[PDB]
Amino acid sequence: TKKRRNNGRAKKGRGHVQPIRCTNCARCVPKDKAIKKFVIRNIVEAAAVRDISEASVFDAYVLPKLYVKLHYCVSCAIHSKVVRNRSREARKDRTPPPR
Amino acid sequence: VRMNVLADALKSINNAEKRGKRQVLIRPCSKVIVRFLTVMMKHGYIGEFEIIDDHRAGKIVVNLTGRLNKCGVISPRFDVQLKDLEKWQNNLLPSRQFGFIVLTTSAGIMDHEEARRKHTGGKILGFFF
Amino acid sequence: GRMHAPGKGLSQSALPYRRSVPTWLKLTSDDVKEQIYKLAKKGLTPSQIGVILRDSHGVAQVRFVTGNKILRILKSKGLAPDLPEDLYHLIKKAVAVRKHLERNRKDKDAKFRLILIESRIHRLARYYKTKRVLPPNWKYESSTASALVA
Amino acid sequence: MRAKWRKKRMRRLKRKRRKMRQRS
Amino acid sequence: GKCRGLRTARKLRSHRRDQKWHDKQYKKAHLGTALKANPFGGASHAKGIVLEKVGVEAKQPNSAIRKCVRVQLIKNGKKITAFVPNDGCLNFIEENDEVLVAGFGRKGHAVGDIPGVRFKVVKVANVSLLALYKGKKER
RNA sequence: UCCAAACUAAUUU
RNA sequence: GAAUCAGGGUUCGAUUCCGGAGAGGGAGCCUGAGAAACGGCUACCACAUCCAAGGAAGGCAGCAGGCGCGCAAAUUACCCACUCCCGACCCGGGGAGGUAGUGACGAAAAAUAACAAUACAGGACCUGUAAUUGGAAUGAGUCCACUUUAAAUCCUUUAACGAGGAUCCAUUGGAGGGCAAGUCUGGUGCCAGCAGCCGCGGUAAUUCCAGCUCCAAUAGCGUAUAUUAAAGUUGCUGCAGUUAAAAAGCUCGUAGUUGGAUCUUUUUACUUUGAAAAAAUUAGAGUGUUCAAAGCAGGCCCGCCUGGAUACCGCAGCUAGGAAUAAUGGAAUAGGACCGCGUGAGGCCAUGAUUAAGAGGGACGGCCGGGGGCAUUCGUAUUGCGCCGCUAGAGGUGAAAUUCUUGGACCGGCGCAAGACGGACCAGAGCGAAAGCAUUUGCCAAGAAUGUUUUCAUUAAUCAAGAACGAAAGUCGGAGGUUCGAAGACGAUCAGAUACCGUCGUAGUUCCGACCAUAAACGAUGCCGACCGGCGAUGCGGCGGCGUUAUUGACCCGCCGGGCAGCUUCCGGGAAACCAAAGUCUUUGGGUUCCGGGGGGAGUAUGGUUGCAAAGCUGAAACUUAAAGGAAUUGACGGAAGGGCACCACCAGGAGUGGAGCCUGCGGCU
Ligand SMILES: [Mg+2]
Ligand SMILES: [Mg+2]
Ligand SMILES: [Mg+2]
Ligand SMILES: [Mg+2]
Ligand SMILES: [Mg+2]
Ligand SMILES: [Mg+2]
Ligand SMILES: [Mg+2]
Ligand SMILES: [Mg+2]
Ligand SMILES: [Mg+2]
Ligand SMILES: [Mg+2]
Ligand SMILES: [Mg+2]
Ligand SMILES: [Mg+2]
Ligand SMILES: [Mg+2]
Ligand SMILES: [Mg+2]
Ligand SMILES: [Mg+2]
Ligand SMILES: [Mg+2]
Ligand SMILES: [Mg+2]
Ligand SMILES: [Mg+2]
Ligand SMILES: [Mg+2]
Ligand SMILES: [Mg+2]
Ligand SMILES: [Mg+2]
Ligand SMILES: [Mg+2]
Ligand SMILES: [Mg+2]
Ligand SMILES: [Mg+2]
Ligand SMILES: [Mg+2]
Ligand SMILES: [Mg+2]
Ligand SMILES: [Zn+2]
Repeated sequence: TKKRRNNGRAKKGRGHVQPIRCTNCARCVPKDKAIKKFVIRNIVEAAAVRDISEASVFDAYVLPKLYVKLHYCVSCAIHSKVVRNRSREARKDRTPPPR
Repeated sequence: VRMNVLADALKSINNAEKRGKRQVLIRPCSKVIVRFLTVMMKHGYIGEFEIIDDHRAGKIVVNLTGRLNKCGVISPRFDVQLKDLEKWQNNLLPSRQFGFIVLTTSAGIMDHEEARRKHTGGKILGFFF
Repeated sequence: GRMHAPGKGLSQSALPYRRSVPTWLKLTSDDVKEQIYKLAKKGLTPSQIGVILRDSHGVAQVRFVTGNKILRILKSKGLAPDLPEDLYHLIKKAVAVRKHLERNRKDKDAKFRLILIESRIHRLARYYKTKRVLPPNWKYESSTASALVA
Repeated sequence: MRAKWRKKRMRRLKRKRRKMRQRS
Repeated sequence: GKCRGLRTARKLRSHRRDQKWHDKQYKKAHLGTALKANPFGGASHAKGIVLEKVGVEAKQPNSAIRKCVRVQLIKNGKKITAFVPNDGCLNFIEENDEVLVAGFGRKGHAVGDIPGVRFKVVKVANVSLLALYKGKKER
């Protein structure tokens, strides 16, 4: 039987979307199917921010960011616990988890 | 495309009946529909209907009393002799007590009880009950 | 819907109810017919004659002023084209695609649209042959059609 | 048996029958 | 759906005549291949000659030995297997003995727990096997 | 993200 | 015509009536009004009969009969008396026909007990039960006679006999469930056996073999096979096709099928009626064959009266009414009706062209789009290479090793080269018939939607045959080869590992030109059309509206139309999951195309066809099997995820046991 109303992907008005590669194992995934995760993790690891900033040659130096857009196949995103399985009524819910 | 105007008229009257609406638009008005509605109106299932003339095939607004169960059409318009008419009666009508099969005979568009009186057959248009 | 497209678009004209000529149009039926005689001398098809009269003269419909359609007025005087205008424009379109297809012959989309356009030509010439507009021996050859248009 | 490979075995068998009848 | 128009009788009659072939009871009663394949040849009974007494093992979960005979027909020379129905009616039959066989219930299909057997013996040497069983007649 | 295969013919609820 | 049958149907019709055909196979003929005759000739083939071997004669698919074939079918009987036929005929002849025999093909009728008293049981004076008793009634059978009939026989009639265990004896199938009827008794012990189907039987068998009881239908009843209903499991009425079997990859397209509105409120189709239609059969009228199946008879006191009906008989053809529906036809180069008048000159017709589809084609307008083709430009990256710098490791994995490195690997810097690829932006957004489509710019042709008081005037919808397109892989030519990488070679892992993981690496991946025609080519959902709830968005076009902002755009608030979607709903539907379509379906009919019929065998075999090949298309059967399957529910389990817990679990430990001798328990041996 059919499990989701879209077929686990966001392809509605087109026939073929181009594929990307999973950043964890390089599986070919269509672009709309893949679990996208944009991370703006700081490059400093704030346990270390009070050591880099005291050792700087500046005083007001805002530390840069790191902009990585990760992609995942369904196999890797479950195994990395990016996503989880949900109940049957709780699948019908598209609001992202809060911050 | 639209091959049959009477079918789209009776399907729209039937859908508005079970929705409980009072009035309904019937798009293109032919004279066969007007002669079909009068037979429904003389036996009293529908109210007065207003015909709108717009210099092409017009529109008909029909008042619904709330009495109609099912107005259906029969496609194609099979020729029906008086010998075979009672076999159409127990395939279309829910009872021998009410309901009508509408024929188009040479003396005009008739219900089936009138065609027995006039002793003539014709092609079948539809039915209502 | 459309004949060779999956378009269901509605979008057409809508003539008003009263077909009486408006009072502000001070222009007789002869003065419109003479006007149509000159615009057709300039080589204009009957579709784009009614556009000029509508946009510049207030004549919303020729057949309400004069009682006759524009193509009936031209056929009565000999200013009618030999081919009908809508068949002329399907043939003129089928030349530009087939000239395009000489040079761009990997263009499989134009090869597809040329089949659709020419299928309309043969459905349309079937109609004008049974209405006795075109002669019954009239065929559409692709190799000789370029001289008939433009 | 994955029916994809049950087709593949049925190709290779039909492959083999064609050249048995070719040589006769 | 289906065509309903007033002149579509040929389309309806021919489509029906083609789609009749897709069920089993019409197909076997009109090809003639299955009529070619049963050894009765469209008959209800046949006389044959017992060649051999054969033991047929029952399909599981049943665990008995079904007593049958290997019979060659007189009509066409086809060799079949017929069941011998009752407690100990194999002892009434000998070899080279002329029997009468009939069908076994399911109109050509195999019946019960006997694999590949679709016939039973009726008369044994012009005497019905039900009479030898009940002691009505003697050989 | 180390390897991890198999399971009376001996039957009765 | 027959069987079945609600309405439709399905199957059968060798078979007594009508018509045809043939007389072992074919062929040729004579005679005659009529024959290509066969109870007529003539051949040849096949077969077969007598024979003195020289010859001669043959045709039972006529009645009987026999052989053979087989599951399968009657007496070498009597008669022209009836029915009729033929002849020269009131007289003769008829294996036509009639009558008997054989006849459980079948159909109709109908015995095998009834009563009374007791013995008893009951019920609110009535009834039941009895191997108790009682004489009353009859046929079966035997049997004179009549009758019957050609002579008989049978039935009908009537004497004579003819019943108590009224022995003058009712069988055939069953008893777990379907499905009416036993948890009785004895035997057997997964044996013998039953059982259509599910099943039963391995030592208390409700199922076998028997006895007892009981049930069913009864002079009938099982069994096999064809077939009809059941079967709305062939679906015209009436089926399905999202996931159960199934909608073709997509579009074009000829046949075919189907086609908008419009007018009095010529050819057809249709409808009604009339004829003409073989009886039998069917329906059905009348009628006490003793009833009934039947039959066409009969009935009423010299005779009389009276029946031997009517209907039905598809379609086609014929006939007269009807003129709605549905086709079709008349006047547009007037070559037109109508009147007059000399091939002319005229009048005259209100002179003659429906509408402009919330059908369609075409023009036009400003747009819009990862649509298409050609060219062009760019971007880092990767790989290689040079040169420089410093170095001893680099790489790779779960861990490793193959591999690469003092000859300088990797890392850094600058530079070059080549070939791919177009990130982020990029969305439940767009475009395309689908496959598919993303750097910049130019060129070429296309197209939807919107706008429109333009144009044509039904030009349309769906479509066998046919046609164009059709990812990937694959094929054949050229070119190119950076990355990746089937096959291949190694390194590991492993019981094995010709796999997963690593290191290399062919074809291929790239382009140009041909092929190939399939995909989970999926929304697993044909197309065209109509109607049927809301709501918030989105994309394009149009229109309107406070105000912001820039020098017609950008925002804002709505409205309209096409589009891709979402949420929500007891519209309704559905086996449900779910769907605003999968709704408007037993209240069953908008048009039309393709296609399914338990699972397997099998998309196999063969044949045809297409292709260079690989293969595509078309496509069985034998045989086999009682399920296979879909949806949902509860458990169980998961080398699935969340929570939580336990020294019969771990951690931190302690004491140990496992080693020794002995004690004692179990296996084994004896
Ligand atoms: Mg795809
Ligand atoms: Mg089309
Ligand atoms: Mg003859
Ligand atoms: Mg013979
Ligand atoms: Mg002869
Ligand atoms: Mg004879
Ligand atoms: Mg018989
Ligand atoms: Mg009987
Ligand atoms: Mg008796
Ligand atoms: Mg039973
Ligand atoms: Mg049936
Ligand atoms: Mg039925
Ligand atoms: Mg079905
Ligand atoms: Mg399926
Ligand atoms: Mg599809
Ligand atoms: Mg019409
Ligand atoms: Mg980019
Ligand atoms: Mg085709
Ligand atoms: Mg390809
Ligand atoms: Mg090559
Ligand atoms: Mg590997
Ligand atoms: Mg390739
Ligand atoms: Mg396919
Ligand atoms: Mg459906
Ligand atoms: Mg239906
Ligand atoms: Mg099947
Ligand atoms: Zn992955």
